[PDB]
Amino acid sequence: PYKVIIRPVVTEKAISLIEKENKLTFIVDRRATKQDIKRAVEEIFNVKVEKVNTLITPRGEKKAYVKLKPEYSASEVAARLGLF
Amino acid sequence: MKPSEIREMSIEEIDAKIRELRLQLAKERGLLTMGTSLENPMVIRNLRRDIARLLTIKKEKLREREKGKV
Amino acid sequence: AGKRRVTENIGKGHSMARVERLKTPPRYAAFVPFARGGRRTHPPKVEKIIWEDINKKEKRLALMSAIAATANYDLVRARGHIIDNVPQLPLIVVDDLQKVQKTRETREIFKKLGIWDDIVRAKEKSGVRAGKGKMRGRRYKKAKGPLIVVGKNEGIVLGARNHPGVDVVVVDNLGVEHLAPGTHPGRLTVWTVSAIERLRELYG
Amino acid sequence: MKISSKQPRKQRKFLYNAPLHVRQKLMSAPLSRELREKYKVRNLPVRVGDKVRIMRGDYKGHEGKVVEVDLKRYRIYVEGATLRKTNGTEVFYPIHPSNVMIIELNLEDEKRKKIIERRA
Amino acid sequence: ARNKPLAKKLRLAKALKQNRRVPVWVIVKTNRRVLTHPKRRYWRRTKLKE
RNA sequence: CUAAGCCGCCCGGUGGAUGGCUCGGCUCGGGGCGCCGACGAAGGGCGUGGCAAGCUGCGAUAAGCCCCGGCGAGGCGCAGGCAGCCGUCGAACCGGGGAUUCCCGAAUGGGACCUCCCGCGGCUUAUGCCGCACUCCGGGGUUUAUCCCCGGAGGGGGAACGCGGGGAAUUGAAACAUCUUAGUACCCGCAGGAAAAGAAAGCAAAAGCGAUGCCGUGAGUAGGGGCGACCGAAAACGGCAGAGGGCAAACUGAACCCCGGGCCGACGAGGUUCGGGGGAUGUGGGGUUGUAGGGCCCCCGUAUGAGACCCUCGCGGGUGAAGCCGAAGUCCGCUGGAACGCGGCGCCGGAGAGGGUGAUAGCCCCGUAGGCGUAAGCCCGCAGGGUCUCGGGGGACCCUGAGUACCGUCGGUUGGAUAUCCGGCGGGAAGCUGGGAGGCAUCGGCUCCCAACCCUAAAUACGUCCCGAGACCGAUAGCGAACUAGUACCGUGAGGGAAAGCUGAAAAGCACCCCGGGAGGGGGGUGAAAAGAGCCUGAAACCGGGCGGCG
RNA sequence: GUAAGGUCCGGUGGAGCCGCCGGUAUCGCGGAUCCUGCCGGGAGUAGCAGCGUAGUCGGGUGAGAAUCCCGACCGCCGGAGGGGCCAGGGUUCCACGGCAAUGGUCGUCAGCCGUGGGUUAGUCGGUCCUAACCCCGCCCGUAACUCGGCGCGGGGGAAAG
Repeated sequence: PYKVIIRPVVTEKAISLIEKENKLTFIVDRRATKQDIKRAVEEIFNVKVEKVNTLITPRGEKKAYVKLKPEYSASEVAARLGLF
Repeated sequence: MKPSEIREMSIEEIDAKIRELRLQLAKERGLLTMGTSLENPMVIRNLRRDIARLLTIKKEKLREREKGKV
Repeated sequence: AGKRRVTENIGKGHSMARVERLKTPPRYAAFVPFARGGRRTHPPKVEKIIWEDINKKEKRLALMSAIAATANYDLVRARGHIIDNVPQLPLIVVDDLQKVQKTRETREIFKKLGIWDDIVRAKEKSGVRAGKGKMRGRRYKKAKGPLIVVGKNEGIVLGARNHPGVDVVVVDNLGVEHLAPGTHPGRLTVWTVSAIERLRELYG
Repeated sequence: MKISSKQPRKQRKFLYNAPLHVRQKLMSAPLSRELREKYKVRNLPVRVGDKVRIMRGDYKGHEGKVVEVDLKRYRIYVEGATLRKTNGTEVFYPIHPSNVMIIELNLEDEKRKKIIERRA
Repeated sequence: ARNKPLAKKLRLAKALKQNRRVPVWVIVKTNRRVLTHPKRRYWRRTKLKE
């Protein structure tokens, strides 16, 4: 659903974040706000989001760290997405 | 997908299919960035053009329904 | 051309030539007849007068002379045409020639008359020329052959159009170039009875 | 189709920049005498299945099936007209369709049959 | 430099992405005809237009 | 058997001339097409490809999406690769119509030191949509605030051409001030595919012509000019093209116009009716002219008839996108890597224009000579339904453009010379028993006209663009750009602005062996020829070796 | 051939070219401190000092080490050559793999080349306020404007207040 999410980030730093801090790393569309990213994640993956941080990379794309609540596992979502 | 089969389905099914195609397109872009065994490099293109077809036919159905109702 | 460049002269003092040069690196020379990329000193101009005029009476006299020469023996042979099989000069043909509109029929008629040899000679002489004309569409430099003159056209131009180097001209629109190609008089010509009568009426 | 200009520059410009649907008609080859008598058509565009005999080139007289067709280059590949690579592999020589004759037509296409009907 | 407007940052990002070599497969496809493009840049020597 | 050095020949290196080639330029009689924008233009920013940097194209549906038609087996741009996918349920491609169309930009709800931000109201459950700039026009409300609501305009762009204003100097006069340069460069404003002009208070006098515009000519003439340098027309005549109409007033007096709705008609034309807004400070009817014209009045007759125009519920025809047909050898021998070549034997020709194809080809392919088809649109016609127009004589009554014509003075402009035109200042009529022009002023005669209100096609000017052509150029030439060119680069800025084409018929682009850290070298293969990618030819300068001469 | 030149013989080249007659032209090169491109002697020469003269010994890496890495010793700045952080720069940041070119010598090294990655805010700053000052609307002037301007209404204006 929605156009907020462009692609998951499959970098080693992202994978470490998934393993440790229950965080999923996404590359999303620039005009999206933090509420938009939170709502998109919650609706698409049926998970509860605890926090959202955003930045704009030197390439001009928006990257979002979405920290999920302890009740849901980010590893499960990564496996569902094929992140491994 | 073909325009005929897209026209066969209803607007709600078109929206659902659009959502599924968007999610799959995101998944495949992530997989492309991750791995190197690109068995089907054209999946992204096919999904994107199918999305375009679905949206176009949805707009056509909306316009024709409005014209018929009016 | 060569006048779109902004230049500033270095002037005296520098160990160079007082030549206009560009204001940006590498500061080349520009806008000079002797500077690379500059204008040409005295180039061609579209306002030049190329049309030449000749008096109507003088043109008529020249056409008369050309028609008189077309019936000569020494000049026609000296031009290059082969006239071995021609019955006589001038070669006058009956009005029937004006109603033929098939190239094969005209070929057979010309074979019988004795000019097919000249047509073949023209075809052989036509060939690829030398120079830049090939770029501009002048690859072939075609030769001339017999000239068909008729008093009235009802198919003869279509019939004899395709033979290499032959022109079919109605007597009314007959010009000096038709009879003296390249300024060389003595072109092999075949006339018609009606064309000859019209020549008699006009006196030329 | 009309190319009316008698200027080589425009002729070659049209040849090189022609669209694909026009290049389609630029890949026609003459038919054999028997096929010409049977179909009353002098030439046709060449498909892949058509049998072909070569006239000009180092492979003149060779017969085979049309392997490849390239509209962009106006070329075709015919079975048996091959070259030996240094390593020892077989490649296909590109042959202009004008140097080919169709000794057998693969006419499973109703549109091709329509073309034959129209031209006959 | 430390504080940058978003539009200027995006323009710098576009220039950075622009600056890269010609793909080797593109060179092969063109048969060694296309090797370089005018938009190559060295940060210390060739400065951005902005 | 002389070391360095010099000249000459050969080979090699360096370089890129010459030669040949050309999908690019330049020029041009004729032909076609000529505006885009608040229903958000042009220019630009940023994004968009599986591998993707430049160019090109597209816009979060992002080298694309959908529908009708043409073509008929390949396709996925410049751009020759890997992988894969799309297509016979007709792709690619082409012509027509649609959908999407980020941000800035006239940019417009308010702001820009960054093409990004902050706002206010209805609808919506909410998602998410619809409204809100300034200067005005036609209406409504009230709060009378130009405050609110409905409808509608202007804004910016366009290579050259057009219309209206402001307006220099170098330069020439062999100096320089009147003058010239010049109503030019340039500036401000305003339109279109053309613009402007255009129908006589005109032109001419043995006669007369009869709107405007353009060309030839009048003509370096009349005429202006420190009468110096120089500047400089019109009429007539011959041509292109042809076309003429409406107001103000006399008279009548709401018989009228626009917006929305209804009804009869065909869905159109037309007719009729209701509400609202205008209108007696005049909507509509009539009327547009010179020894006169028109209103009104009077008299005779006419209209019965004859036009002209509007619409297409309907029909026929022409033209009109992609596009389709279109004759004749791949017949023997020779050279050749390969026949388009040479010799022999043939054929078509309304087609011997031009191009490609492994050489130079009428008959191998495209095409030409000549013909055909086409949705929408446009044009013509048939038929039906409507609207509208049309005669002469007399008058003594009424009307016919005001700070206007014109006079004096000052500035500009002009060939306009006491006799061009425009403008300022101060004066300023007649007005039909009237008025104006006829090259100093006034008087009389004669001739020609009726200003001070408005519109007007075709003949013309231009070429961003499109067909066609060439005694133009052939990569230091031709446009600056034959190519990822107004690109890279230089300057804070205004702005300035390059260099750079060619393997071969086919990559057949060197498999394998020895040496080397590598780059690469030597064998060996491909090719007719390395033409070996640092690739058609390979000059000169310059450098190294051998050879011959001197030393 | 008095000549401007022409023509023949022997090589390379692989595709066009010429005699004669009559016309046309950007029609003939040593200079213009001429223009564009290439290449010479100067020359294997100057420079690689002066303002802070800095390296050495063992070991490692690597085909190759004065120049790269570790230990020790000797040194230099030490009111900056140390620490923190603007404007400007714009990926120069980090790891790994490299040395065709760049680095005043060399190079296994790098601010170089190739491949992947890196910037997380209610509290820090912009965002808010206003200062010098600027803009827009009305208004007046100007032949006119994108020009000049007083007075009213509105808006902006500080990354060190």
